[PDB]
Amino acid sequence: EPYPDDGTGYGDYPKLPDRSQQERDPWYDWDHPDLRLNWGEPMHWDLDMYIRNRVDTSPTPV
Amino acid sequence: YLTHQQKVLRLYKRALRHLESWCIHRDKYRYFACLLRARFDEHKNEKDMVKATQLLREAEEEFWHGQHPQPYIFPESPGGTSYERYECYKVPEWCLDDWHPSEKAMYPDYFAKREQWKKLRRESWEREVKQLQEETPVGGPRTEALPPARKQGDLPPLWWHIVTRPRERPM
Amino acid sequence: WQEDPEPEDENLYEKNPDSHGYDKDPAVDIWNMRVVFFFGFSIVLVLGSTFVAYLPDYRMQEWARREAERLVKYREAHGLPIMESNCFDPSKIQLPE
Amino acid sequence: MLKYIIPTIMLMPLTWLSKNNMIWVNSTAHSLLISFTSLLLMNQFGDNSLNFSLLFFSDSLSTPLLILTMWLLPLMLMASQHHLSKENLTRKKLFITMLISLQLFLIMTFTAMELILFYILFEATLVPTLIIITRWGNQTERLNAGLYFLFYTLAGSLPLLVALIYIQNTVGSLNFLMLQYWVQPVHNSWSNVFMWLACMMAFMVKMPLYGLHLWLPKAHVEAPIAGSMVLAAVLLKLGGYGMLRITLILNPMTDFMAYPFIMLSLWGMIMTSSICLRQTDLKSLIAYSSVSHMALVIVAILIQTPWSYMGATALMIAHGLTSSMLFCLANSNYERIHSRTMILARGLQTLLPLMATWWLLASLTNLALPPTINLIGELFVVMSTFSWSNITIILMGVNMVITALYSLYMLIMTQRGKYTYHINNISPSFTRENALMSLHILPLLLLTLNPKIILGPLY
Amino acid sequence: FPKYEASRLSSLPTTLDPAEYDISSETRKAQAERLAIRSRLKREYQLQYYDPSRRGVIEDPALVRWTYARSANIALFGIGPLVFWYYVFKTDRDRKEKLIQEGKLDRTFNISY
Amino acid sequence: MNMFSSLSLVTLLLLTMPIMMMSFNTYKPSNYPLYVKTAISYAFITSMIPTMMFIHSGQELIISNWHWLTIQTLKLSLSFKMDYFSMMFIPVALFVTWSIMEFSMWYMYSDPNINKFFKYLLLFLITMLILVTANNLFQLFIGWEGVGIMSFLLIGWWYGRADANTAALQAILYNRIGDIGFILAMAWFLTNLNTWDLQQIFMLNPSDSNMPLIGLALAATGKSAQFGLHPWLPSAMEGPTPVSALLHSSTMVVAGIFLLIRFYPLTENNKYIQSITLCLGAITTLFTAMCALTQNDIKKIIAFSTSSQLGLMMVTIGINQPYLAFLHICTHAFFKAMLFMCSGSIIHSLNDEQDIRKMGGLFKAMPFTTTALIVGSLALTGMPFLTGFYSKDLIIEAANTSYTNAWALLMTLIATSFTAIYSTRIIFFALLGQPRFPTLVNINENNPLLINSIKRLLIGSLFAGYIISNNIPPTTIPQMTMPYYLKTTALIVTILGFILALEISNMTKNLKYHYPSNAFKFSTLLGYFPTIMHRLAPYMNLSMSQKSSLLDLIWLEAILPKTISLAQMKASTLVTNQKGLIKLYFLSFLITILISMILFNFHE
Amino acid sequence: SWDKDVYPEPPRRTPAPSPQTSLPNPITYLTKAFDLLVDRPVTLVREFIERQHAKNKYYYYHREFRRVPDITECQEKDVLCMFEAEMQWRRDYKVDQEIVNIIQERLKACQQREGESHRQNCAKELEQFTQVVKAYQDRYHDLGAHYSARKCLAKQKQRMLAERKAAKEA
Ligand SMILES: CCCCCCCCCCCCO[C@@H]1O[C@H](CO)[C@@H](O[C@H]2O[C@H](CO)[C@@H](O)[C@H](O)[C@H]2O)[C@H](O)[C@H]1O
Repeated sequence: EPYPDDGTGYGDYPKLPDRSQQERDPWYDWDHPDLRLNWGEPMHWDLDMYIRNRVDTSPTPV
Repeated sequence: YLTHQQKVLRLYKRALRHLESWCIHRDKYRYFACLLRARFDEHKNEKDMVKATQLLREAEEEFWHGQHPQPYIFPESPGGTSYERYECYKVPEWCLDDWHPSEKAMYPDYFAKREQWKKLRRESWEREVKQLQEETPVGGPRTEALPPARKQGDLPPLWWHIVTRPRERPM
Repeated sequence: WQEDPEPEDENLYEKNPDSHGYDKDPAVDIWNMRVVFFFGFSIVLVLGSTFVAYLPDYRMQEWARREAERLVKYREAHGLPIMESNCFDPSKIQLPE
Repeated sequence: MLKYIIPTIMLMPLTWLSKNNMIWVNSTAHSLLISFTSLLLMNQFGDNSLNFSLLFFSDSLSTPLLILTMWLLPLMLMASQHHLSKENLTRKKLFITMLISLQLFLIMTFTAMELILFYILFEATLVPTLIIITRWGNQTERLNAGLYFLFYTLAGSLPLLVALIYIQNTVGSLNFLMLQYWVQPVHNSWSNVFMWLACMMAFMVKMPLYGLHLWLPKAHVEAPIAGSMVLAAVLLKLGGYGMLRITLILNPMTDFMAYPFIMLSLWGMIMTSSICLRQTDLKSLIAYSSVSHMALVIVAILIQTPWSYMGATALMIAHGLTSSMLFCLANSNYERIHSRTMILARGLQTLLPLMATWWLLASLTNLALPPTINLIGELFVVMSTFSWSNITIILMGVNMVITALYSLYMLIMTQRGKYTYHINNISPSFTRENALMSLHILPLLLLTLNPKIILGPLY
Repeated sequence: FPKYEASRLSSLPTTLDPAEYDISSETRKAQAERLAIRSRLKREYQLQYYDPSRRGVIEDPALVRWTYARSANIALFGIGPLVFWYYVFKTDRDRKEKLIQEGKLDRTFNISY
Repeated sequence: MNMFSSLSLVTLLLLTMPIMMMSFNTYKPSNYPLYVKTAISYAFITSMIPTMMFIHSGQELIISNWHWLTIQTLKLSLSFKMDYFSMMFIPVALFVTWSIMEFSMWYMYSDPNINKFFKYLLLFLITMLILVTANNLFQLFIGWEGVGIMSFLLIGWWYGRADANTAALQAILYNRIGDIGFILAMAWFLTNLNTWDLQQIFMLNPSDSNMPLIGLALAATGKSAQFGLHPWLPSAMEGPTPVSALLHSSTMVVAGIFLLIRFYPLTENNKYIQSITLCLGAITTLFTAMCALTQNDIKKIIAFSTSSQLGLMMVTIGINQPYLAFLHICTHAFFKAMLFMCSGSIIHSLNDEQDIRKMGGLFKAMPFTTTALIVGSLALTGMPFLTGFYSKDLIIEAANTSYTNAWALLMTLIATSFTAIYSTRIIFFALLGQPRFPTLVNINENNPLLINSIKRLLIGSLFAGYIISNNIPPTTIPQMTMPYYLKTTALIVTILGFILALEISNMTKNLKYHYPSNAFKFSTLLGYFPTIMHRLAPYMNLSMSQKSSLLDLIWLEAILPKTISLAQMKASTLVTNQKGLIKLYFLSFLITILISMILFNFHE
Repeated sequence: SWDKDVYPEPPRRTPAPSPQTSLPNPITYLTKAFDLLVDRPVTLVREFIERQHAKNKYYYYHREFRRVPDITECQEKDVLCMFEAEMQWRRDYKVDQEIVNIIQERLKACQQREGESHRQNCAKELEQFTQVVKAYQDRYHDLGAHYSARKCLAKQKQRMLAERKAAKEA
């Protein structure tokens, strides 16, 4: 699913779920364990914001 | 991806660990861990999978309400205090290739045995590729599982980076 | 089409484990290391730092302090103001109107 | 200045008449001797500038820029010789010739008394710089980067040519010593508004001013390493140096004409610093960092106070060494992994320990750790803009927070964490690379022991 | 048990997701097709990652596509903020200049600027 | 003068020598950590001679030994201030650092980079002594930023761990936010007083000191982790335990308070700033003590204890008692550093386990760590005549009997009660009861480096307050007349906190399972400040740039490279797209000549 | 060493030791050790160096600048006279910066020397500092980075015009 057409300039880049890399399964054998990414999978547009050092969207007890 | 049985067992383990974080004291934990086990055994034989799913769904909402906000985490588990602590000391094996010959001269026996492993890797590679090629359906693999070696004198395909991975306490 | 393949990248350490990274020729590689280190560090940075440290009173900063002391000593001895609001003598100025 | 112009010219026959394999040894060695002799320009007096002749003069502003210019040539030669190893000999010599001719134009640009002579040499720097980018750049986009670089500059410089010629007709001279004594106030009129803009916009594009900066990230992403070093270390400072000189004859009109450019720079520095937090290309991140730093220089030059002119001079020198160092650090990774993406190769401290120390030291100067000359310059600018208006401390303060964030983020992402598993050609650092890094940082940190020599004429 | 309210920065737990338990057979088919793609890419990566003779970087088109898309296309960005700060600073400096002219701003020891 | 000044400088020079030797390769790597530890111990000895001279006759001096730079009428010299605060603090910092370094030789024995670790500890100390002895603001700023950067490197020691890097950058972020205030004060003092030297600042003694002092209060808020800029200090538990001991006792965190003590000659004339620091400290001391009540990580409990104790120091500043605030800094350094060293002993003996819920039954298995833990807890809670009593007890009486904010006073007393509760909580869960740690028992505290390091701090935690109290000269009129209920308030509410803490802790044994209250979740998750602010604020900033107004669309669309290029391209096709016919070109000549005469009168 | 009039100090008043204890003063014995082990060997080394300096005695001088006509006496655009007048004004500007630095150093030394009594005892230094700062501010403040003798003069004549008008209205 692309981003809605406009003037931003996404193009046909996929719109992926707005979720932090901290939410990915930590026990799975990722090709990039620190990023929790696999080689070849599409990277979220804002991945550099969703690395484990930055913005967390994990569920909270409250 | 997860079956109903897998989801139930994961909740049971998860609830016990959070129950353990509330109780702290072993005798208190043992007592309440038995009551919790009893509740799971109260519906072990539910055959109606629609009712069974609702019981699982309601148990998950019950868990979310009663989870410990700061549960115990094993030190080296994800989110633990020692998680990833020793990654800075883990060095890949290919770095030894770039050692100066004077550094290599200090461990003559280690680097002799290292050449025997590199030779083993070189002479195994063509079989590993050809075994995977002839065991993979036309449309590529459907799962990430890898096969064992079939013949004697063969090594399981794609073994090098598992066998030679850094030690968990490498320094 | 009729295009050469892209060459593989060369590791200078393979042929010369003692390489300094300057040249693939070991003799040139060593000479190029020496000129950089001698003219860069031994000369410019060491002698240049020494040269800068002993510059003769860069922009007469020291003279101005000696001169200020001389003026302060003289003006206090004679009961003059230490410094005046007017930089230029008003007797040499002619205001309009 | 002939004692520097002639030996600089002699580097050309030296390179062309050298043995085939001694082009890098010979040109590097002798350009270091020239750099050594450049310290004789430190004969600076407290009242008079050093006025050699009718054509050339040095004062405390041009002297540090001249020494930075002449020190950068040998560094650019060490930086370039590896990625040019497969080039044929004649084309290597032409590359070195472009660098030598660029130094010749630069040392003449910074010492010219007459402003049209400054203009011509200031413009002459375009030709070799463009040739270096478009001929020896790596990727397809280098042709567009050359066009943006050329036409951004000319869109500003041509109006400057008209204004300077106009000024000489009216005043009778463009000699800078004469202009110091014959200068007359600029009175309010629409004619003088456009004279002010024609006198400034060329230098603003060079700095670059925020809003006129988009050419700079393109040029850096496309240029070879030596192109980046000269672009960042010295070429941006032509705009600063030009503005520092030409503001003499634009008073008092600068009092209100500066406001739109102070707002662009004050706001621009926050936006470019925040942009650095989201950049994916390491060379593009450093290019945006330069825009943020040069925004302070523009503000300092425009508010025209002794403290800000001292801060502007110190920042120009400090930024030159720091940004050139960062490009060299980024290039050394590129020469291993052949990609500028910052996230591609991580955890490099585990594989290259000493090179990680150069990264740390370069980052500390970029975020202006006291008592580096990077902080001295930034602190002086912050002090002076506070008097200009107390509110600016908030914008300055926020920028210093964001600057630390992206400086360390660049360090953390590339040097820390877990190394990328599949990258296995990270060979140990060469002596050439370590020497290149230390020839940036050591002079930079030694200047902390004696800052006055980089504080300019207002010291 | 009050219901979970998801937010942009606090997402819904999977165990509380109603879609997590109501698996059909065309949802199973989609999950099987996602794993096929992941496995196909895993194999492609591993056949290069484990190759003894490879020395370099396994180029990832996904990473190239991400950086390429992110570097394309060259109120906080227009004239709005510039105007706002102009009136903030112009107003402040007008007030200050008026006080200095009337001799009502204290600059007793101010001789650095 | 010659002995005093000479020995003040050898102390500082002595500390830089191990750094010189390392950076010039002329030392024995076999035991660099021992070499660094020996240098600290000798520096402590030489520093005690100037301190003795000051205690004797109150001898103070300033050394302006090197003229660094002159900016017109601002002369900047390397200037050292050997005064009351420098003379008393340096021996305390060196004595405590001496124990922490000897402890680190055991704790970090298995670290491959132990040599670098000890170098970072030594640099981390040097930057603090630059801060403490600075006589002008520029030099003070060098030390101010030096401890911050050293904190970044030591908090992120295990740099392969993302959480360590995140915590390291968090400390820089919060401290640079406070640094906005430091630069503001520097800008104000230059513009209004023409100086960065403390002597001229105090001599001119400005009355309109709101702006510079708010700037200093902002700098202290970040460096001392007061409310609003507090989360980074608990997060700093990412670093190795020796880092926490030094970070929390003798270096970084007390720098914020020390900055305000340096400037008491200004703050004592400003009631407005007194009120602000009073309320800021009161909310800090209560809020962080509330957070410690439910923490399970032993290091985070002691980390919140430091924040609570820092808030009390900020309350002391707020009631115009700078010298009492300084005394607490000196006493707190002893038992706080020893509590961290006790916790490191337990963590090491339990294979890097930091959760108190997996401790228990250690009262006898670790008798010496137990003794030190009990002494440190009693000193922290103000047990009479232990080191903590000689500062806290006077501070509570000073606050009780002052003209003061009533709410801030009440919040400070409740925080004192809460101190007894989380101090009890550590002892109850760590030491008492049955063991809850794994089955393979590797408990061993019998290393001489561990015993001797803790032992010295234990002796300090008993007597240092008494010895320091009776040697410092009085600089105030201590208040000693008050009703019995204001004299004993600290002891009572502390006792009540212990009794209540027992009730709560013992109820954890009853076979009753409780749901969590909302107050319990608030305490456990630290008021949700990190959860809300560390997601929202990064999200806003990070999406700020990587991101409609018609007014801008006019100017952008007008002068884009794409718009200018298209125009010329379009004009070029108009000019060049011609038929090539003689007839049309000459017909255009005819039109040209006509309009030349008819429209423009070129024929005239 | 330095001119005591330019950098004045009061006469030191130390109190004689008046012990009221039987314990030995550790400072007194440390002073003897410092004198024997530290000061004495240091003094011998200096005395040796002082002997060598006496063998080779040579001088340097303080440059004296002749006064030249100032900018008020320069015809408009006569660059040769403006140059000498402008270089002189710059030299005096650097001297006045150092005069203010001398007065600031007196104020700072007084504050440290007088201890807790500094507010009362440093009044004269404070008053002199206030005056020289006022005079310095009148001369040079607000001239801008491109300051010159011409701009300094324009500022003075503006001040003189306001002073003449104020007296006129008085
Ligand atoms: C302030 C003064 C500035 C003076 C600038 C100097 C003038 C430069 C004139 C360049 C004009 C022609 O430049 C030309 O622009 C068009 C852009 O449409 C480019 O054309 C390109 O883009 C267009 C669409 O954008 C495509 O349809 C076309 O296929 C493609 O080639 C040309 O490749 C380029 O050569």
